[PDB]
This record gives sequence, C-alpha cells and structure tokens, in this order.
Amino acid sequence: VKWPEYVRVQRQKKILSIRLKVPPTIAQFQYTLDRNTAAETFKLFNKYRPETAAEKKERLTKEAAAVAEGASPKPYAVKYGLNHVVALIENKKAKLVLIANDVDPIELVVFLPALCKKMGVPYAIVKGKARLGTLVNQKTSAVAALTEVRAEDEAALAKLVSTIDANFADKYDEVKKHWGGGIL
Amino acid sequence: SEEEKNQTKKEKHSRDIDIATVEAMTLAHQLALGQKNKHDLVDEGFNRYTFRDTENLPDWFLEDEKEHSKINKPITKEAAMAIKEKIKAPIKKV
Amino acid sequence: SNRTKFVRSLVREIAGLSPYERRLIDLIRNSGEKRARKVAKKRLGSFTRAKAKVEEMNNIIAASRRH
Amino acid sequence: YSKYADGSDRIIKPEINPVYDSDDSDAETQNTIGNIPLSAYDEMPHIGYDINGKRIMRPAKGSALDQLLDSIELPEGWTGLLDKNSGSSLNLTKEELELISKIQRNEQTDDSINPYEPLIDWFTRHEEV
Amino acid sequence: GAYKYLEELQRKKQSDVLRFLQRVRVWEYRQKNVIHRAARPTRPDKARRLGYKAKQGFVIYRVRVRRGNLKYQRSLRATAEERVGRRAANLRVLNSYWVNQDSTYKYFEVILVDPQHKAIRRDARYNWICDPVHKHREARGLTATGKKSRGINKGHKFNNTKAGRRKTWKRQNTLSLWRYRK
Amino acid sequence: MNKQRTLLISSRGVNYRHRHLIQDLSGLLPHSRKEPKLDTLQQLNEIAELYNCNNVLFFEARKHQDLYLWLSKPPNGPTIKFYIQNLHTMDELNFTGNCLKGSRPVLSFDQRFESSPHYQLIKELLVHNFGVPPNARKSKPFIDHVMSFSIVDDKIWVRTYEISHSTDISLVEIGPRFVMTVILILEGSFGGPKIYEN
RNA sequence: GUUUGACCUCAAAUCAGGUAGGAGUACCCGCUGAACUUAAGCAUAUCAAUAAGCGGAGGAAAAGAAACCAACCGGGAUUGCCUUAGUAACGGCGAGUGAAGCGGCAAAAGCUCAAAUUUGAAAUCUGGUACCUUCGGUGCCCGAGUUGUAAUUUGGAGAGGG
Repeated sequence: VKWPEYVRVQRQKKILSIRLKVPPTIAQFQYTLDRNTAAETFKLFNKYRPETAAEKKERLTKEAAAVAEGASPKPYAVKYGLNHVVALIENKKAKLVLIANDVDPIELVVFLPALCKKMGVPYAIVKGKARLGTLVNQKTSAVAALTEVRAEDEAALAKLVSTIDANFADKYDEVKKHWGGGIL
Repeated sequence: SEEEKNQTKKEKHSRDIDIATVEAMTLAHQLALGQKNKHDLVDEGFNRYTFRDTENLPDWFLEDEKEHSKINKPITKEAAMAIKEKIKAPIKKV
Repeated sequence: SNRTKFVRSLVREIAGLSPYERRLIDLIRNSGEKRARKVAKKRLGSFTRAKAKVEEMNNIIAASRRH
Repeated sequence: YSKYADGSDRIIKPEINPVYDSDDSDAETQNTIGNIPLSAYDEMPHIGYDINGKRIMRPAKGSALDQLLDSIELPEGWTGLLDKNSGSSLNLTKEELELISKIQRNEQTDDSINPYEPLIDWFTRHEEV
Repeated sequence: GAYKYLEELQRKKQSDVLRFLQRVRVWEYRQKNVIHRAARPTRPDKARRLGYKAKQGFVIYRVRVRRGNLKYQRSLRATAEERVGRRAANLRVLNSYWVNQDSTYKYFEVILVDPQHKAIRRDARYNWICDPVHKHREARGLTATGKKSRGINKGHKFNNTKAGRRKTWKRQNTLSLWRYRK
Repeated sequence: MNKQRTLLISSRGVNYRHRHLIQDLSGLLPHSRKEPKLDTLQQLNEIAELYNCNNVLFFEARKHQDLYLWLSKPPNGPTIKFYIQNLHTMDELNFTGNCLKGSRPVLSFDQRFESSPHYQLIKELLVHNFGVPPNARKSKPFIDHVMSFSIVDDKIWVRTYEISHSTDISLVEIGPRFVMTVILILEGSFGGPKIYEN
C-alpha cells in the first residue's frame, strides 16, 4: 500500500502536531471564539465588507460622469492588513481584533494576541483564515480589525466586545499553563 | 527469588549506561581528571537538543531525530584508544 | 526609543528563555550571581556581554513575581 | 565608610577570602604532580609526594585473580586511564556514568527543574495608557 | 509594523517557540527533496530587507547542503547558491538567508528574480538585474556570501584582497618598464 | 595561615614574547587564574570577585613595544604601575631550569625596600602576591627555585635562580629577568587619588 | 449539512507567452591546486597562493560611495601610473619574500531599499481581447497581491502641520 508523498507528509505533520508538546506561546490558539459568537461577529462584519474593485470602479465612473456634465464622511470599513493592523494596535486606535488560527507561518501571528492583551485592546481568535478572506474580497488576510463604526452598529460592537471578553479572554486566560500537545 | 530479579534490574541499567561512543569516552576521560568536574559537565549539558520530548513522538520521527540530532565535538586520541581496547574481544588466527 | 524597548521586552517575554538562560535564572534563584556570571562568561566570550545577560536575567526574575 | 585621601568617598568592601569553590577548575590534587606520564614510579612503592612532602605509599597491591577478572569483565566504571593518587584505574562512579549517558543522548542534566514551566507573562500584567 | 517584531523574535533562535518551529521544519524539509520550490518565504522580514518583493517574478527556493569537509575552502552558503543557480538557469540569484540548520545538513532560503518577466523589466528598481553582466552572479561570488568569502572590504585588514587577491597579485608582480627607464 | 590568589589578565596586543612571559609567570605561580582579554577599567575588580581572588595582575600595553604591569588588591587596595622595558622570556636556551612548577619561592629583598614607606608597600605586595601559600591547591612541597629582587637607580630588578647540590649548594639563573620602574601609585584599586608620581 | 464551498499544499497539458545548455577565451570573477628548480642533502621554507583541470560574463570585467585611512592646522568613492621602497615587516631571521599611509598625476556621479498606516477608499501590476499617433498607448476581461503592490525618506537625516 502506498499513498501520494505529499498526503503522507501532511498527515505525518498533523499527527506530529497533535502529539508534540508546544510552549504556551504556541497553542494559544485552539481555544477560539465559539460558533455562536463567531457567527455573530461574522454578521456584524458582513455589513462592512470593503468595496471591491468592481464596486469602486463603477462608483468612480458614475461620479466622473456626473462631474463631466457640470461631503459624505469616511466610509467605515474593516481593517485587515497585517502591517496596518499591527499599526492600529500599539496605538490604541483599534477596538476589535480578529486573529486567524491557521496561519502557515506561525511566527507571523504568535505575538499578535500577546501584544493585543498587553495594550489592553480587545482581541478574538477565530477559526479559518479563509473566512476572514471571504469577507475582505481576498483569499485570506490572517487578521481583521475594526475602526470607527456607524452609530447604529456601535451598540452591537460594544455587546460583541463584552461577549468576547466574557467568553474567550477571561475564560482562556489560563492558557498560559497546560502545555499543548500532551495528548497520549 | 526477589533478590535475583533485582540483580537483573541493575544489570539492564548498567548495559544501557556503559560508555560505547568516542564522545562518551572523551567525556568520561575529562570527568576522571580535573579538566571538567560534575558542575562543568552539567553546565555544558545544555544545547539545542535539550528540552525535547521523545516518549510520545512516533518511532519514525524519533529515528529521524536520532541520526540528525548529534554534535561533533573535538575528540581526543587518548580517549579513542580506550574505546578500541574496550571493544577488543588466537593461535589459529596467528 | 521607548517603542524599541517595548518591542524588545515583548519579544523576550513571548520568546521565553533559552536553555542557557534557564540555567542562568535557576542558578540565580538557587545560588549566587558568582556561578551565573562564570557560566555566562563561559558561554559568551566577552565579559560585558555576560554582565549584560546577567543583568537582564536579574531584571526578568525581579519582574516575574512582582506586579 | 571612610573617604579617600582627596574628597572621594569609598566603600570598604570586606576582604575576599581566597577560598576555592566546589567548582572552580581546581580539584583535590593531593599529589602535587602535574600532567606527567605515569610511566615513572612503576618500580618504586609510592606515587610522588603529596602536599608537605611525605611519601604516598602505593595501595594498589592487588592480586592476579582480581586483575584478570577486571580485565575480561571490565568494571562498569572502567575508564582506562590511571589515577594520579594510585596505580589503580580511575574508575568512574555509576552516578557519573548516568550523567555522561544523559548528556550523550540529549537527556535532561539539571534534574528537578520542570521543562514545561507555564509562561508567566510578567509584562502583560501592565497596560499602556 | 510586524516586520520589526518578526526581526526581533528571529534573533532569539534558541527560544522555545523557534526551537519547536525549527524541530518541525527540519523534519519537514528532510522529508522533501534536497532542492524544492517554496510557496512563500518562512522569514518574510529577512527577505524583505534583502530586496525581495511580493510582485510577480520573485521565487523562493529551498535547498539542502551537506556539512563538514581533507579540507574545503568555500562556504556552504555559496555552494547552495551555486547549486540552486545551476538548476534555475533562467533565474538571477540576488541573495540568500539562513532559515534552519541540521547536524548533517544546513538549510538556506534563496530568493530568485526572473529578468525575463515584464514586471521585473518594467520595474526601474529591479530591471538593472536584466543586464547580462549580472548573469550567474552566484557562480562568480558576487553575492553577499560570495563577497564575504572573497574578502572584498576596505582597510588594512583586506589589503591583500581589497580588489581580488589574483588581480592585486598580478598587478604587483609585474616588472614595469617605461620607454625612458627610471 | 597565609592564603592568597592571583588573577592574570592581558589586554589586546600582547606580543608572543609578552605572552610567553605571562604564561611562564602563571606556571611559576600555582595560585594564578588566567582570563582571555580585557577592553575599555574598574571592571577588573569584579573579575577577581567572581573567583574570590585576592590579587590581580594586569599587563597593559599602549603599543606593542613597551610592556606595562599593574599590581593591586582587587577589593579596595592600591595599585602600582610598572613601566617594564627590558624583558627576557622563559623560552631562552641560555638558562637551564628544572624548577618544579608552583614550588615554594624564596624572596630576596635589599635594604632599599625599607628605605621608604612606598618601597615597603611594594615589598609587601611582592611578598604576598608572589609568595605562594604553604597550603595552595596547586603548590608543591619541595623547594627548588628562588626569586631575587634588587632595586638600584630607582628601578627594581627581577631575577630568578634554581638551586643545586653536590656530592654545599650552588644556583644557576633560570626563568625570566626584567627591570621594573615605579610610575604611579593609586590609593584604590584602579581608582582614587594619585598618591605618588615619579 | 452521510452536505457545498472556501481555502492551504501538490500534480498534469505537444497548453498561451518565455528563458537555460554550447562555442570562443589574451584580459575579467571564483573553485580546484601539485611537482621540476633553489637554500646548512632538505624537516618549516622558495618555485606558488603558479601551470594543468572546472564553472560564470563583457567589450572591457571587478570594485566603488566607509563599521576607511590617520593622530595631524586632519584626509574624504573606486581604479590606474611614479614615488613611498626594495622601505615597514616577515624569513630552520640562511636562501628569499615584501607591503600599506601620505605625497605627484589621468577621472570624477552619485545613489537606491529595509525599518513609519494610503487606511478619507491596493491608490499597484502580469496576462488575453478590440483598436491606434505599435521598442509602446487606450477601453474591456481574468488573475497576482493585504504573509504588502502604489508615494516620501534613510545619518547629508527625515516626517505631520502653520
């Protein structure tokens, strides 16, 4: 019996990560926002999908056409860029931060939750970088953050932040102990 | 026969601790003479391979780690001589 | 720069302590600074580097159980 | 503390005793001989002179049967090289061999320390303003 | 940005997180071939500071080289660069960086730029590599590792190799004879 | 009773002759500790503390021609700088020496050492700094070599001789020989006011 | 949902568009690297950091804008020639080897990134298609990119504002 080499390699990697002891800085993920609150966050974030290329192009063409014949505030949108997210973090401008748990280079995201908690900025870990990508008109971003929001959604954002603090931040603060990967 | 079984326990432990490598022989030689006492070896016994769990990992992974987790350190001819004598086991052969 | 120091401290906390750093802090806790400095100046070559490492380990130990 | 000769205060640290620590690259010599070959003293019944200059009589007056037994079945502590304090082989204790084996296959050396200590986040305790 | 944090973290290679990452990646690469393409660089900060860009035309390759030497007089980094340039003949080698190492082998990541791609050609900041004079830079030791091995530097410490040992030896070991003898 | 230790430290630039001088000094003195290098000055006292050492010898050199030496008690003692000019290494074949490594030394001081308080201070410093303790870890019981010190023209001359017998004793010059001047004396170890200056 | 797709990794096309071998080789950049000969026969040594062999480029190549030289009233990229100098210095201090500062002159050009949020809008670009004032330009389309494509800037500092 034989299977493709890459399939065997990835299966071995999975069964090794399941069995290899990792420092608490690793395995800080795998304790993630529950399905309920994750769906609520997606619903809240689904209303602030960044304008896609087609939408921006059509809007600009329409504006130009009106101008050719001869005021609104900044459109609130989710911030996802890792460099931009880490810049909103450490500056206190960020209100809600989402972290993908399935980033290929783990080192790129290990320090993000620690920095977020050090700066006292709410943060949440959500399964699937694709899910963040699906709502940002990209394949994946590995991170998502929120900025100034419409007054209508301010109460929803505050409630979501409180729920996240009650569910994940406070409950899983013990994640520092219990070195992951100890399953027999 | 309780003592008989106990004797075999020490024999198994001794067989798993006897020096069998050139690096081990050099370490034993340095420990015997005053070059590196127990404290010096303990201080030197911390390197890249320390803090690595191996009881739970699969055998096919430990084997890969076994043959790729060694350090080549300066060996000594005097120590290398001792291991050769230890490995030593005739009229017909003569 | 305050930002650089903050980033370095965050990296040190998240990265942790290397096995030689672990032994250094263990000797500081269970022994005196003499053995720690002797080991630091035996792993590290330059004396000032060993002194800086010892000071960093002392600060880490002090901040571990405080605040 | 008292001051220097010219308006400079100086703390008089206690005089440091020139004692030797348990590990200071200096062992219990007890023989006064250096790294010289042990070929000498074979005919004499002593091995050098210890501190203060008195003869170190050779105690390794073993029997032929004992030597032969230790030759075929080498002692677990056998190390080949002889000891400076006597003609008997400087056999290592089982405890030393255990540490040597632990070092030689990437085992733990400084026991009693937990290899999986929780990450005590000292810096995260504070919050920036 | 996150680049500074990654750079700071990478310096602590002995750290537990990086320890586990290296212990996993050493087996992951050993299971793979000696030389294989990498989808993305494992050390984005190091590549970025080395001139690497995410635009089309840049390729990240992983290579394995044996360790040891009855002697050898070239760096394993230069050997890996040459062995990767001898396969991607249509790619120009710019630089490489260490990503991991093993007792028997060392692992290095090399960034490759294709001068044929129009994006590179149209880029004024990278079109300079399209000149044929830069062909097989690794084979001539013109890379960072090659220059370091060659000893090209300034000061008394590199007089014998300030402008190449062979060139200076040839220039100095010449009996100059002018028309009007001095 | 008497117990002492010495720390040997050499700055960058020590030529092979000076390196051999330091090496043979470390062999003549069994209570000596050697260190790799030093860069910059008060740090030297900490190094002695790390080894619980009661003395320190620093071989300064501004250029690689003129050797300099500092003798002091690291904790709080004074320091004296010597501008050594003449120097003969242990690797000279003109002197035949079978001296036992680290054996008890015998000092020889002339009357000039007692002619001034600072002369007495340097005499005592040499006595305890170069005088191996009777119960030193690496010392040897028998006496085979002696040390001779004579000061003339304001500078102290250092000589060493091995002893010999016959079948009522004779001695032959051995070891390094050099001349040391008195440049500067400090109240404290590598610090404090300058008490004496030539 | 005993389901569907997102992804991430890895394959295939005689797939669309491309590139690489090799030859030549006085000079250039590296790897590799001996011996004949010569000194107290030859142990260090000279021949030699050479020939042979191997890989990589052009009309020139390399290097080039200091982790440089100096210790002064400082010099101010690299390269080349004279001097420095057969000097400093090495040399079983025996044969021999042997620079570098500065000074005289041919020429001069300096620079570009990383690391700062565009965040009041990834503003970037590869490729296919229809046209044209076809070494390329415009509209449309697909895709790469947020694990970072646009703009400013980097020790001479620089950036947000009045």
